[PDB]
Parts: sequence; C-alpha cells; structure tokens
Amino acid sequence: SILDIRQGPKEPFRDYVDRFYKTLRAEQASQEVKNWMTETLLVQNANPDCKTILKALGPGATLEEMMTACQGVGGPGHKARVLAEAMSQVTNT
Amino acid sequence: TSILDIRQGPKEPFRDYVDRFYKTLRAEQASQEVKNWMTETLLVQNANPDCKTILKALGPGATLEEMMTACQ
Repeated sequence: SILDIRQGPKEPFRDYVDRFYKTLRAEQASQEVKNWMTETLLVQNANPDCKTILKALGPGATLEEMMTACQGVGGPGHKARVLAEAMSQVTNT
Repeated sequence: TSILDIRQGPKEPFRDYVDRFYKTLRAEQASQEVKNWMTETLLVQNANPDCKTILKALGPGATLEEMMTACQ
C-alpha cells in the first residue's frame, strides 16, 4: 500500500520519491486520488525535516521543486541553515 | 492534524476510531472523490492489525455498520 511508504530519517528524498512512485504506479486508485497522493500523501510521509521544507513551499509545488528543496537535508549545509534560521527568529523576536 | 495520522490504537474500540476518523475527515480539505477513497480504503488501512484483518476479510462494499459489527 502507498500509505506504507514513509521516508527514513536519513533517506535521500529522491530515493523516497522513487519508492513512493513505484508503489503508486501499482495502487488501484483514480487519477484524482493519485494526484492527491502525489500532492499531499508524499509530503505527509516525508521525514520531519523534508516535511518542514515541503510545507514551507506551500500548495501546488511541482515534484521537481520538492526534490530540489530537500536535496541538502541531512548535510552540514542544512544543519547550519536551520541553526541560522533559529538564530534569526530569536533575533527578530 | 491530518486524516492520515488517525490510526486505531492497539486497544482502542473500533467505534471510537471511526468517530475520530470522521471527525478529522469533516475537517479535511479534499474533493469528494478523495474523501470517498478515504472512507473506502484509508479507514481500513489505518485500523489496527486485527481489525484490519477482519475488515479485509469482509470483502468490498461493506457498509460502515457492517465494519463496526465485525470489529465489535
């Protein structure tokens, strides 16, 4: 079931997408439901960091935008960026 | 909270899980066809392993009352 495809804490987002769509191509649902799955279920089953970024992208983001947005998750640049964002929020408050 | 995070607890009565599920469903933002899929498929998939076994064994077209009676 597509509902069982969940992104691991350190799984690259592109591999998660690969598994998700391999299971999706076999799911017995209409193209409307499958569109909802690529739009909402894909984001909901991502790991916390990727899910935060995707949520920040807002509705209507294309698959390519999502894959680009989560490319660096788990790396030093991502950690430093989150820390910088937190520092910025404490400063702005 | 998303309807996808409504999962039946190990010792949660199936009726209470249905109540939670539909409570969150009435608030979910999705087309009527997606919601129909949620009641047809998601409701079963998010049940605990035993109730999921029973519901799966009922076959398709089972009404909500049939599902609740089966998992009583």
